Amino acid sequence: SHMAEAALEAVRSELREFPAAARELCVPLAVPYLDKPPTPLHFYRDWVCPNRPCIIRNALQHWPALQKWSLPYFRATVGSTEVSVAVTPDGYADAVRGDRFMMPAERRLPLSFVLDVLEGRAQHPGVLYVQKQCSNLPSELPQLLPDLESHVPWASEALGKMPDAVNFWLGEAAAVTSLHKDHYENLYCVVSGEKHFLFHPPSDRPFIPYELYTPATYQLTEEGTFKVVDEEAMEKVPWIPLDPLAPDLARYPSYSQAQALCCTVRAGEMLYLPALWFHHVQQSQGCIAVNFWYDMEYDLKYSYFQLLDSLTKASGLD
Amino acid sequence: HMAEAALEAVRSELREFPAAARELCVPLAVPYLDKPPTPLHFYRDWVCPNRPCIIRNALQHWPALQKWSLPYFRATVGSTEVSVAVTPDGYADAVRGDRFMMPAERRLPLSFVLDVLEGRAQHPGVLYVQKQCSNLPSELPQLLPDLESHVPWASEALGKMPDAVNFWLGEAAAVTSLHKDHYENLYCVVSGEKHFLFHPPSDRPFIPYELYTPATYQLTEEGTFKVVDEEAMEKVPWIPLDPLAPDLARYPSYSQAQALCCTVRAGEMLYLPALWFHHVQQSQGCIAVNFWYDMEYDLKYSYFQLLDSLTKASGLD
Ligand SMILES: O=C(O)CCC(=O)C(=O)O
Ligand SMILES: O=C(O)CCC(=O)C(=O)O
Ligand SMILES: [Mn+2]
Ligand SMILES: [Mn+2]
Repeated sequence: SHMAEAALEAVRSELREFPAAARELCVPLAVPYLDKPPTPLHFYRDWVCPNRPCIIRNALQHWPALQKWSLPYFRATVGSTEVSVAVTPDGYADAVRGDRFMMPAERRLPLSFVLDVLEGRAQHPGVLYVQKQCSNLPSELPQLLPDLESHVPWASEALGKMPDAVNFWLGEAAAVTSLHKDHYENLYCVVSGEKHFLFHPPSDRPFIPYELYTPATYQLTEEGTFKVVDEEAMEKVPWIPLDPLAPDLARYPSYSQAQALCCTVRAGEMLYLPALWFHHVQQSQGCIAVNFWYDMEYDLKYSYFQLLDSLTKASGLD
Repeated sequence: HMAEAALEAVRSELREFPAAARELCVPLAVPYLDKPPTPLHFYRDWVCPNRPCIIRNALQHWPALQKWSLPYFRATVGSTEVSVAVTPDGYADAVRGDRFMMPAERRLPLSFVLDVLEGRAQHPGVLYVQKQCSNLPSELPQLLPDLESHVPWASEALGKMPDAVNFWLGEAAAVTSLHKDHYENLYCVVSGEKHFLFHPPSDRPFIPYELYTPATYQLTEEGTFKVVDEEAMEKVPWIPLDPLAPDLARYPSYSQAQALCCTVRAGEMLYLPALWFHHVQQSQGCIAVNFWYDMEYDLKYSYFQLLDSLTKASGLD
């Protein structure tokens, strides 16, 4: 029917207009800074409920980590501790490589070897990143807990809950985190160096491509090479093929209608990365960071994003 | 071919969304709070999730709660002239036949309104003090010292003072038809009771809307009502359906919506969240006050706009 076709083009048109309408109301042109930690209520009303990012300054002054932490300090304090290390040939763990979703090779290594690689004292095949997540800071590096807080009190009070995980990040500058989103409210604390975040708001979903990929894992051979081993037990994983830094607009032309939001988080600063926001992460050499993950609330904003996601696919936009 | 399959997929998702959203975000019964919440709790537990609740013991400081009554009004502000909505049948701002009917507005001394409520005097049609536009401070200023000009914990939570404070005093036949407001509403019943039927905003795909030419009631000298079309008025979208007696032959999809009902009693305060569809019935001479805070125009608002546009665009409305 011709009337049916007109209704579908009106739907597709509304979906395509939504990211611009939403960003005009809800999304800042630049990530704003706070000069000091907000009150819990201010945090909930100004940032959490509206689901929008900010960087908080002067929130890590109680952390001994801010003065002490460095690669030599780590060597002295936890250098012999065994940690899960992610390894990839090119620095892209959990990323689309060709026709597969590639997961990294996980290797258990003393932290001193990571420090050696980062300081150029040693050579290793590929790119190293201590990225395990899964609350790896209390689990693998408990000796470091005295150097920081077990949670961000004003944020825990605001969200009415405690952190579900506290993660330690340490990697080469070549280790890049490709575009993805999380089901968590994220307080990302850069202790040393700098992180470069590229964001897309949830409302850009109509212009963010997703594809289904066979999952596979890198395997490091004794000869210093990387094998691709398929994960037969996993179902195909949906992932964003697109590289926000050099997007393949010939394949995904509609991505040009998305709009990226960029910011840099420096030592001493805390990024609030709101739940469901797409993000892509780069780092300076041996950047040290800690992030607190608080579980998001499964509320109206979550239901709406599920609708937006489903409609993006049902309508043919993705 | 492909277009018809993509459209029914889209339509199916829109039809499935009200159940998914309510099963996750909408209570089966309006919850009660034993006492006023803290601002943070109010915002986190009710405002941000866009969830209604009834607060008990929130007006016990109000002198109005011990003093207000029709006889107290008679003695205190009886001679005061107030704006009164008059309709033949008690449905102001409602779809009647093929028109959106606006009430006849009359300036009457409160005494007379009180006589009508008490059966002392008769009057054609149905009266309702329902001007809104912050009519309490505007028309009954003498009553202000009997209550707070705002709800402090709610103003702190929302970071702003109320945009309006309204006084409500009507007959039992004066019914408010289904509609939604872009305000956070703290609705306070001082005397009598109010019966609220709700639909959450996510029921929009199943709530019918139509465009109506607007008209107004004129009370004749003969004691009857005429309809005067508002020729210089753009048409007004409104919900043709009575949620309590829905016309399921005309709007069958409305059976897929799910209403949520509650009663608010003297001394109780209802938080009616922004964009929630509500229909209101009252007891004869019910006395109520409500505080309107403009809503925040954030992601939740943008999502509802998209849901609203897609409902029309897909042909579900
Ligand atoms: O720091 C990174 O490389 C990625 C961080 C991230 O994605 C997260 O904290 O959710
Ligand atoms: O009390 C009534 O009759 C209607 C109340 C209402 O619609 C409101 O307070 O927004
Ligand atoms: Mn992440
Ligand atoms: Mn209303």
